[PDB]
Amino acid sequence: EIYHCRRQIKYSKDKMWYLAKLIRGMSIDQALAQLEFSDKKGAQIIKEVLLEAQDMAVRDHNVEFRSNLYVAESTSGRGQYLKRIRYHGRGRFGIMEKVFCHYFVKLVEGXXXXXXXXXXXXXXXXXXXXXXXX
Amino acid sequence: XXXXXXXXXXXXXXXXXXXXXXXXXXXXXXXXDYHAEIQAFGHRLQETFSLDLLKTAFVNSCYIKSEEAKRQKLGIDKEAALLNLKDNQELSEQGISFSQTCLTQFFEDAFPDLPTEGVTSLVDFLTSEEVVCHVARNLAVEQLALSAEFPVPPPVLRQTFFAVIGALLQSSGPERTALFIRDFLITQMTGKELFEMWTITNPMGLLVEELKKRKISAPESRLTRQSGSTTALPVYFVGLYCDRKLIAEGPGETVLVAEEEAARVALRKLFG
Amino acid sequence: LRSRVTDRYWRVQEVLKHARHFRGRKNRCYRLAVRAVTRAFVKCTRARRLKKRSLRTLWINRITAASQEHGLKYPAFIINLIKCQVELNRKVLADLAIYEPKTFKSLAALAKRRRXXXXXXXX
Amino acid sequence: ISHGRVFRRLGLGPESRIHLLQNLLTGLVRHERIEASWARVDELRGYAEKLIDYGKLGDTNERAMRMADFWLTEKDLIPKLFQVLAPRFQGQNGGYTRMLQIPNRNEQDRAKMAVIEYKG
Amino acid sequence: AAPKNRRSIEVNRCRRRNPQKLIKVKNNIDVCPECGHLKQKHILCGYCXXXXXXXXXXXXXXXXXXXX
RNA sequence: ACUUCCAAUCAGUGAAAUUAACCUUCCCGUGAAGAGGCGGGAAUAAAAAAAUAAGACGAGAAGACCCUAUGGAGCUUUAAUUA
RNA sequence: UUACAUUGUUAACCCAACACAGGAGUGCACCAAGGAAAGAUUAAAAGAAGUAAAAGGAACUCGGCAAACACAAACCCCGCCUG
RNA sequence: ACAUAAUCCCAAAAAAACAAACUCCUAGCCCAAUACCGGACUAAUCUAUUGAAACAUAGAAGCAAUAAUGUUAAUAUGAGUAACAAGAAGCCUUUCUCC
Ligand SMILES: [Zn+2]
Repeated sequence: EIYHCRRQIKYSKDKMWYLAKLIRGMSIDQALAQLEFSDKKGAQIIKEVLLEAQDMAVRDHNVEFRSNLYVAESTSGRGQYLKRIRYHGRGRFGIMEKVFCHYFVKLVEGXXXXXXXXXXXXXXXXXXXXXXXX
Repeated sequence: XXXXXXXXXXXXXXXXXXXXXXXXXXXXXXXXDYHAEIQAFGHRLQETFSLDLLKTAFVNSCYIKSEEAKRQKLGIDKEAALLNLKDNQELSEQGISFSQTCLTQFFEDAFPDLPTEGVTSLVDFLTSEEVVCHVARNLAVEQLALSAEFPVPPPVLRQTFFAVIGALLQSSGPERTALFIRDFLITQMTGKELFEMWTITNPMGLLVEELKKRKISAPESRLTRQSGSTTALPVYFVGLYCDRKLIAEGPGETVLVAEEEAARVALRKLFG
Repeated sequence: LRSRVTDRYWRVQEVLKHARHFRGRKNRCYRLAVRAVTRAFVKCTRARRLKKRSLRTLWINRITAASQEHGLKYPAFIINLIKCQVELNRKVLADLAIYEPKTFKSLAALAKRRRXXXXXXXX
Repeated sequence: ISHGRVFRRLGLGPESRIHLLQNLLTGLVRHERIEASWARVDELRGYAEKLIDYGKLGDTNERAMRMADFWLTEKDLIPKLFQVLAPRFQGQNGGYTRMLQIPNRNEQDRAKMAVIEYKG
Repeated sequence: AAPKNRRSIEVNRCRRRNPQKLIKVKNNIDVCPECGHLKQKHILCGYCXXXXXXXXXXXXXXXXXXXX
């Protein structure tokens, strides 16, 4: 498995998670194209992370075929918070919290296989007949 | 002290993500000796003889091969454990044969009306590896078993169990064995599975064979009534008779399954 | 001078250990865990007290059903069983009302027999 | 309501809008091709065609002259428009002011970019 | 107005995930007919065009500087 | 009816008071006498966004009216007592 | 008596917790000085500022408030008035 | 004859049973509680003794926390909501436009 991580980078975790779930389960190529033409602040960063992950995959692991690489797991954690003073009216100060995001990428070789297909009639006729016999 | 409880909590929490394999030598906390085990073995069970054969019964070829392997590797000294396995295999051989004879006698005396095929099936199921090994593991024979490679695998515990059997055959004679085994096996069965594995192929035809052999009467299936249900399952009432005399009656979801169950009930009915 | 040490943390750890499988902060936070634990124990006691009532009612319903199958109601069957000097519990009576229809049929027959003999002796 | 209405707003006043059109058209006629937002471009098309047609009317004609002087203040654009750019489009009717799309977006507002160009 | 009580995790997740559908993924990817590079659909390439547009801008600046 | 700045959308930076926990419907009654948590009926697959301000005796101020305390302070005198 | 010296200017602006539509002294220009509403879309409700209107012209309302157009005339209370 | 949707708790019906910390049976740690009073014990610190990475014999307390619009710190909710930000073309530096 090929792991890559980026910490102490300042971006919205909730916003980066949008592009993080986007490439999860998807193949390297499709994820690359997506992140390239995806419009957001996380697009560039996650693109860099992916590119570095591919470079590490090729150089360190010495992978024979690049097409056998896909994205198995992607996650976004929260780092330290920078507290800033936001000046408001009537002599009151609010607390502006600048967040941070630690991006983690876990890659596994082999062809990507994901099936979300579920037959309704089969699952119903099986679960009902098994629940009636229990 | 807080250090000992933090260390105990850390060890107890470390054992959750790490599971060590079971070891046979470090299994028992107290020192394991041959005489202690055979002594308790003699105190629990009614009669126990031939301590040498009893110890040999728990000895497996793997432990001997591994021991000799270590002897050759290190090259320190040389000893001969060879006689153990050679003495064990004979006890196992006689054990299997006498077990077959004894169980055959059991099925012959208990169920005289049972056809040869049924006898063969019940014997094959009763002498099956999985069941006997399950009884073994349930009797905690694995604790008394000696295996160098691994304690768990069935080829060890099974051969060990049969060796114990044969040991009881030679030492204690048949009269004691007949008390021991016959008690456990029956208590283990408890199910309908006994006649179910013999019913796995053409239940109807088997009933035809039995009836033609005994009363020489061809079985006839006739639908006596039908209560339908379109939603879940329809219910057909199927009678099964010979010479106008009804042998059995039963409901079914489909005609096939209904005939199968009717043939099964009729199959166990003629068993007596 | 003493210290808080591990005592409070161990008590919280124990309560939260008993707070497992609970929903939300109650399986996380300590206070809500305690509040839920008290209710859990009270409900334990109360439901263990009313369990006999529920089982009794269920058994009475079953026996009532099996009785009505034979043409007589539950109270008449009870009275007949009382005058028959039958101390049999309704649990076993329900078990017979399910698995062994023959025994319940015999008891119902004797019930109708005692009822008819009493109605004929009263007239 | 927006029902049946051309002549968009784009967050600018009438004078600001007209001046914007004059500036974008200035750059367009000057460089022969320009890059701007898709809305401003699509809006600029029609006015560009109009100025071209006004150039096609006549050089001596006063109506076209004062119209051209009204929209374009710059003295450099007019002779290059009439003498050079106009005679090549003489045969064309709707064949000027082509619009194309730009692959990337701005790093700030990510505004969709488009280019307007006359036929060479 | 002010919130009556603190939001639970479940409601937050169900609100921030399902209805927004995250980011819907369509296919914008198409191969450039010229250089064969991967670019956006219904749009000019970002390889064989931006360099030619910069060369055309430098040629227009050089022509405008030579004419003056 | 129109114009512009907001509201609305997208992207960047990312608050606040409030908050016991919340799976949070309605009616008729009851409950310290005004119930989404009680009872009985009616209604209802699961989650948002742009809007309306009836309810959650909404949020915000330990009522500034009333009274209590052998509370405080200002002001005034033929209250009493006097450097 | 060397009174041919010593300091400072010319650096960038600052007071209101803030790179805050609020604040101040002196001389003269109003421009050849200086600042650009320096993220983008949408043309909903609704709000703020602004523009226009058929016919009536205060029928509104506590009051011609507000507001486009204008200020012709009447009569009282109080205070003289400039403050 | 009162003011949101009906029936005085569902539906209906017609004109001797079910059913409680009560009693009995079965076992034993033998028969509730607010204020208040009494008895017997556990967790933690330290000291004397003993034992040495887990304890009991006593003595000595800053000795057991869920609340005080508590204190301090961390982290949420509101919320990706309010709020902050209208010239343009080019080109290496100009032109046009606005106040
Ligand atoms: Zn290309």
